[PDB]
Amino acid sequence: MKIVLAYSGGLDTSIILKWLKETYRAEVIAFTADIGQGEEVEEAREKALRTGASKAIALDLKEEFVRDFVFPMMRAGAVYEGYYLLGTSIARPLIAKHLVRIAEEEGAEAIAHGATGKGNDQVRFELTAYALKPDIKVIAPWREWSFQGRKEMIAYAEAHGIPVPPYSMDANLLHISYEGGVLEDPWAEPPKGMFRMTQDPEEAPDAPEYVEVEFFEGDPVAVNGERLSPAALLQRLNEIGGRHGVGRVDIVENRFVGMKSRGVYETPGGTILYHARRAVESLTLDREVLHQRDMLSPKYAELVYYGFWYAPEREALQAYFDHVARSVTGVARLKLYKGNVYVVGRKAPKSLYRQDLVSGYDQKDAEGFIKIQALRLRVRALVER
Amino acid sequence: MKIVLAYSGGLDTSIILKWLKETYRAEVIAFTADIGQGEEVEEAREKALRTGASKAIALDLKEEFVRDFVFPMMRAGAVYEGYYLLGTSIARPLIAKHLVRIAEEEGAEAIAHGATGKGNDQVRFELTAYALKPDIKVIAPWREWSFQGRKEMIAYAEAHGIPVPPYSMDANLLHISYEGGVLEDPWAEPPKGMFRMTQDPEEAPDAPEYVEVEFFEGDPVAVNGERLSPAALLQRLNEIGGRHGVGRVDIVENRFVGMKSRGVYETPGGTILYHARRAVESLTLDREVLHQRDMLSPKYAELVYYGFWYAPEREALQAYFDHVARSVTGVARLKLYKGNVYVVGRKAPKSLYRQDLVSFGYDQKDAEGFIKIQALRLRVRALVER
Amino acid sequence: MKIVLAYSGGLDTSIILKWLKETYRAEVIAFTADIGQGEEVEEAREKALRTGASKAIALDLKEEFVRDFVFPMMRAGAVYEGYYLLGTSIARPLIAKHLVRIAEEEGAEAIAHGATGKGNDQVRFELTAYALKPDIKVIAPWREWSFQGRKEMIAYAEAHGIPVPPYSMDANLLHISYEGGVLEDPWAEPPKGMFRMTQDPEEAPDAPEYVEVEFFEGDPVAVNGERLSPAALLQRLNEIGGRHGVGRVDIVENRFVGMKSRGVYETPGGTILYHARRAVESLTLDREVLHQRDMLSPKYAELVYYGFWYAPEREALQAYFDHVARSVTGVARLKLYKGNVYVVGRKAPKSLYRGYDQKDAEGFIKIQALRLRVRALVER
Amino acid sequence: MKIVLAYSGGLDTSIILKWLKETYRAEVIAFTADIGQGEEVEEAREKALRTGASKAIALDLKEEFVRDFVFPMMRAGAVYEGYYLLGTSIARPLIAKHLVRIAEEEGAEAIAHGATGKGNDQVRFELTAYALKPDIKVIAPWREWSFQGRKEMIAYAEAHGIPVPPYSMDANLLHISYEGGVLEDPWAEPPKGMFRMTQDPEEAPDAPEYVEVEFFEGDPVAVNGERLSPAALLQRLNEIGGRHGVGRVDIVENRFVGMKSRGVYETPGGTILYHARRAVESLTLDREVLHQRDMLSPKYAELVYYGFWYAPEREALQAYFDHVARSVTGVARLKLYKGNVYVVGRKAPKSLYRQDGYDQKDAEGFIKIQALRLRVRALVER
Repeated sequence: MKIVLAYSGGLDTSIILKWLKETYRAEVIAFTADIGQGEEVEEAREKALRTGASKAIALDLKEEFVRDFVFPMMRAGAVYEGYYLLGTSIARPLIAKHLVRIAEEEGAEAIAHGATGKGNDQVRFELTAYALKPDIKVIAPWREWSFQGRKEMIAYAEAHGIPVPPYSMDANLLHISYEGGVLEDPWAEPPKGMFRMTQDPEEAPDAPEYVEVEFFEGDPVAVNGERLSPAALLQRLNEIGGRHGVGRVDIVENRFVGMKSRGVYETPGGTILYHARRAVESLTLDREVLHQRDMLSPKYAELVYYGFWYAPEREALQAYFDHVARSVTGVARLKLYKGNVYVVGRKAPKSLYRQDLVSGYDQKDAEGFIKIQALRLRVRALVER
Repeated sequence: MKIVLAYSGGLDTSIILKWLKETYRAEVIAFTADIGQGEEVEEAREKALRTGASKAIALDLKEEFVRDFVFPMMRAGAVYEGYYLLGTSIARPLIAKHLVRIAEEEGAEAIAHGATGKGNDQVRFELTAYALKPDIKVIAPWREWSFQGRKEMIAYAEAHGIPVPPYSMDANLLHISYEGGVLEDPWAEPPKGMFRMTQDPEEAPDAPEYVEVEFFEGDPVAVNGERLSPAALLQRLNEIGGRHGVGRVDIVENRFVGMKSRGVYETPGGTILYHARRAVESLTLDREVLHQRDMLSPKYAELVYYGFWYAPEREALQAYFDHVARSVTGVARLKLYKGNVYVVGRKAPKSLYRQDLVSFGYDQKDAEGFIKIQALRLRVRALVER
Repeated sequence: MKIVLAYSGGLDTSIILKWLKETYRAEVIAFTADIGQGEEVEEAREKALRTGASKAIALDLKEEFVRDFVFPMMRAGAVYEGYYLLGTSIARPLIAKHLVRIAEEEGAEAIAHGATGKGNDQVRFELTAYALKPDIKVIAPWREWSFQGRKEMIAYAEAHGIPVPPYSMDANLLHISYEGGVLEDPWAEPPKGMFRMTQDPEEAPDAPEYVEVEFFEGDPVAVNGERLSPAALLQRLNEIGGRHGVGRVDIVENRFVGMKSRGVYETPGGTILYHARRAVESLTLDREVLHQRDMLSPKYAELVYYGFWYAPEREALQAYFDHVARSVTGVARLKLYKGNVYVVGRKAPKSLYRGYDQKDAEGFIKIQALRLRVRALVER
Repeated sequence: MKIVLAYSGGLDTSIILKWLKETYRAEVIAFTADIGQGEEVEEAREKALRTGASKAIALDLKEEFVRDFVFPMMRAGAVYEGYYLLGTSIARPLIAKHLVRIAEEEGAEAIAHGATGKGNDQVRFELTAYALKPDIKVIAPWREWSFQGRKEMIAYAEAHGIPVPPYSMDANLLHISYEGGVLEDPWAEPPKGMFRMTQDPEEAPDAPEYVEVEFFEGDPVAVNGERLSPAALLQRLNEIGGRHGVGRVDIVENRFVGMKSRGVYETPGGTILYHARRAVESLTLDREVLHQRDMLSPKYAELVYYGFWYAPEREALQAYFDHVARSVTGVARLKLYKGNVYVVGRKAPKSLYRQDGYDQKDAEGFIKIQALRLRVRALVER
């Protein structure tokens, strides 16, 4: 039996690697992916080989992540419950896709992940695993084992000789999320110095910095004139935005599994891309199209949050969002200043804006429009007798 | 005949007042409402008599504005095209309402407004008027007169003796709108020194400031522990959020009548109220209710933006939103800092949040069955594709 | 330990009653409700006592069903996947509601139902059970016992003294449902003679029959001029509609739990009410209100179908639907003929049926066409 | 000056042809199109020349009408206010499209139509015209002329040598609508023998007829095993369903311009296609996809109804509907009997149906999770 584990190199997935061997007595192929966590994956790959893995793969997936996941999602204008930019949600699908491809190639019947039983990640990993390979077996150590608390786990580690050391966190090119620990009290403010991706607004530059993002077809292709690849472009905007402390969100979200959770997120580049995109859409999209797209954004957002990336519903909606996003061509000019992003200007080759209509229709026309529109309201008032 | 005019004391409405006399030879009843423009509505009232009005009425409508218009709209989480909080939109209905009411009391055949022929305000003024009094006659001078240019208008104003003088403005307790002039070029940043309700970020305090807002039933009822009337509460939050430069929006919006239009708005209090409400909703509203409400907000928003406030569709959605808002009870804690509004805390007497369910009534193995059932249709799909 | 059980008197719920006593060494309180199944609920009640029930309750819930579940759902104009009028779905919340109530009165810690492990009813039963009483324990024998098959269940029944007698069914005042057996092949037409609540359209009367339905506030209050209580009114329209073979549906539906299921439904009375309601709305509802309402109905139908009746989302939408329904006041006139229902007339006290001139229309057109022209010009 | 006129050969469009020449001092290019009205279009074309057109054009647009308008719309499951299958609405964009095409080729600066100045049809003609040629000049005689009565119009027609002749109708391959006259009383049942496209159910065959419709990719491609082109297939189903009196609707609909109007429609072929399509989707479409689609259908329906066919919104939705419809491959079996259509069977190569992935225990976990938020709500309400 072979098991492909999403190995991160940390304490838990390390414990998990030992646990899969003793419990299933199978070969555990460890898989670590670089998606922008700011970590040397080869260090995790080597530690994997030492922790017992029979094989350990480490792939650079920054470009695929941004190109095939972050961007398609951004074109939809996806935002979960008002502020969540789905940093962790779009990542999981990519990883599960690789676990299944690897198992397929290694002749492994199962894949494993270290997501707990109380979160969305288990569902995200699994829903995409079963969607891509229906007969794949999935092992979720957190839902199967007996450890009743941290203490027991440290001991099991030492017992197996495994390296050992507030809140937990997830990071990638799109963001860093912080949850648990002192964060569980929704009336409690995130502790000083918790953030890592963005600088503290209070320590941000005293002079605003302007940035321009060009969109060609629904996707950002250049920053301040320099053409950048998807992963390269997101990286650049993280640097520029992070320096100004942009993209901080503090929310109590609704998990798919039934309960509420207090989360804190920092998405510098993503927050700039969010506003830059809408700025360009303000000139390139027709009113009615925009109004319809916006009413569907929320649904697409929960589809991603819940883990339905490789679900026919999302791919259906994606056909709609992509059709609309195709017209988003132009440039956005934003002003970054102490934790904030301000749209200050935008332009587009095929802008629908013309200061002459506000500088083919005249006064009288507006009158008839009003009459026709008011008819049903007048008949109503009259009938209300 | 009698004509009730929405008179503001400004140059254009003064010109209109004279025009209504000269053209219709009508007795003109001027109406000025203080909805928080920061003007001395009484001065406007006296000016109207000075300009020819046969009667001048000045009312303080701050409270009615925030309690019967602003609040109901906020409950719905209304946001036009992602950023506009509808400061100008919700005010129009209120004014048309009183114009129509004053016209009936005064036995006046018609009412008149000063909205141009290229905007949405005319639609907003008239849809409300026709909805409340189907038999009402409406006169829109901007659409009826022959003037062409500010040159001609000023001449005509100079002629009749009406006192004479970069962008156009509109203000009330909720916000201040800026558009036209140097603002017409979408690629041009707004000019330094334009904002009047909000301090500029670069000049905001160096220390962050915390503020708390209590919601009892969908409506904000207090700030930092002090109970305040709707109008006084918005006022208080404009001051607090204003000194920090909170609530500035710069967008190109889609009009109902014209094409696109570049607008700049400052809504200090409203912006604080928008994030506070959602913070209290994050504890008091059910997941599926919240997701559904958010999918209807955009529609409610365009209804308000287009002028359909006293229209059956908006009253129907209002029933849905009022039903959901009744649960929003609690307190939000925000950190204001240099143009930004950060939610740092929230609490509610009937909070649906349970740390016990997240920390390390919930059985981990239940999730596996949940997952397998959810995954079924997806596995069948793959299998059929083979 | 006590357990309240949804008892129908059938073979399975009878076997279940025995199973519960033995498996949980519990005192079983049987509950049978008359919601229009066309059975003598008192015989099920007596049979439960014979089978071992420590108590048996039988209630006539036909009025509560129609007025508190069927009617509110109809105000929403709810239709699941284009055709299903939700007969089974709106009934379960009511049963589970009473199971929990009776359990509270009897000091029982658990309730039980006979829904299978792969169906949707188990969800409907339990979703409302947990929503009304979060501390309740639910026992679903189909998911907990070992029975390897029919033959085995039958032998179990015989051994216990339960009397042992081609498709599953479910009936109530709203409809009768059929599935399984020959019906499991979506390419096979339902067998001749399967239908019970409605006459075969090929055997329907040679002359069409007219019917009038009055609505006062979203709810039908009379038929052909005679005021009738909610249950009485549904009964009457089932008679009139049934005799003509009206209300037959044959669909392949998407289940909440399983995959796809093939079902046949007959809802004579509710089908008439469906078209009668929309006929009245056509004169009383505002165009924009109607369009928004119809865009929300599907979501509501889905909530009902899944079993989210006592869920906050359905209740939120209900406030909207009810608000709209308040204006539905008037009379719909229909013509029934061999399986079909035809709206033939409608009138209302506050009808919006029968301002501007031709020049007004041109301006309307110009303003509406503006963004289109700009787009065309911009495509240069 | 040249004016392309949507000419039908009737009294009013003939009168309009004369009115246009004199009022605008221009020549008129008459355009008549056959979209299934059952009239000989070539005769209207010759009458146009006789009436004064400098050029009369007559085209057979049946296939384009069904292939590019009817079909695209049906894939969206479009139904206006519960029953209207939009027979009049999807036909206008097609006609206006050709008026603007002929205008560009003939060097005409303007086009004209005979829609009334108080109805919805005018909006349909003009919205697509302006959307396709923003600079086109549109002349609507009914909104512009000074005729004050029917009588005066007859005298004008007689004066100009134009031959002169309880409800008004409109027909094409999809349906035939009826309105006005005795039909204006919403409480009055339509007059006997009014229907033309469908036999009265009382006179329909005593024997039910089974029909099988094959869908390949969201569009019907065969009836009872016989492959048929789009127009040929709609014609076939009109004959079959019509013989049984299928597809009659009687509704008071909400207008885009004006209030409400009582209309009666007969759409035999389209009604069969409607159920046949859903029958195949019941086996080919994913649950969540189907639910989403149905929630967008109403919106699409009003776009088509109001006349926003060549509008970006409609085309954006069409991208969604076409994506979904592509999976609709299979065959639907329907039973037709005295005015009704009954789905009695459906099959598909990629059916997602297996009379047959989880066990009982799975079902319980599912319930638990789904019920959590509800239980929490109850505990909180204490």
